[PDB]
Amino acid sequence: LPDLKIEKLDEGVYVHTSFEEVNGWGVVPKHGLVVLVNAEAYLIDTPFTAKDTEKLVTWFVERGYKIKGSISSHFHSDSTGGIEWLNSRSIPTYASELTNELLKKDGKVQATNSFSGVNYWLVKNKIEVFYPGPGHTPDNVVVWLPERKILFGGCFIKPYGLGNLGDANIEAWPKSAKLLKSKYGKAKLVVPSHSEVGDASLLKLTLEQAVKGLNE
Ligand SMILES: O=C(O)/C(=N\C(=O)[C@@H](CS)CCc1ccccc1)c1ccc(Cn2cnnn2)s1
Ligand SMILES: [Zn+2]
Ligand SMILES: [Zn+2]
Repeated sequence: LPDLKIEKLDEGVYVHTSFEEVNGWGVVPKHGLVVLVNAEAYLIDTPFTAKDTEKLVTWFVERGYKIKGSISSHFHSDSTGGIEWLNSRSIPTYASELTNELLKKDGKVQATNSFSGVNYWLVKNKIEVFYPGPGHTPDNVVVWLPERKILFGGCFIKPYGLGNLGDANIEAWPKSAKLLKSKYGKAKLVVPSHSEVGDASLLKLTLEQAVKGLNE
């Protein structure tokens, strides 16, 4: 329904939000971020379509920022929908080796650059990628911004419900959420993909929801 919106969240950090009607769920927002590092912009999750990705990129370009790259938190289209367009514009794209393999298995275009491991610095000491383990999907990773203490949790952060479990790993999620909460209790802001920004308590709520889902 509403168009893509881009609003400031904190210094050098913007939240981009698109909306989608999802069968069985109603209107659902999709939040991603744009992080600025000295005159350059990094996309944390791409929008869902090539046209929303062009819009997002153009909004920062028109303000003098060069798009240095994008990182997708997991393989579903709401995080990677923009990789094809970014690659066509020769803008560096990034995703974990697991994410690219899922994209490949899925007949989707892959990120141009990959990484693996528990932690990976997209930008040394400024934009870190952390893999807590399987949860919402097998490959989901989060993005941490040290200065502002902002954690982009993506589709892993599910404080009020787990959402679509089609590619989830219900067995592993609680372990994954425990590790994530231990790691980022220091977060001032946690930005979920599908719900409002919150504080570190969202890590606890996600652990609870995951625990709850393993039972039933
Ligand atoms: O599981 C999910 O993360 C998500 N579903 C999807 O399949 C999503 C990819 S992860 C595709 C739909 C989509 C695409 C663009 C923008 C918003 C939603 C959600 C469905 C409904 C949600 C709301 N909420 C979560 N737990 N209870 N309800 S989140
Ligand atoms: Zn997903
Ligand atoms: Zn999602």
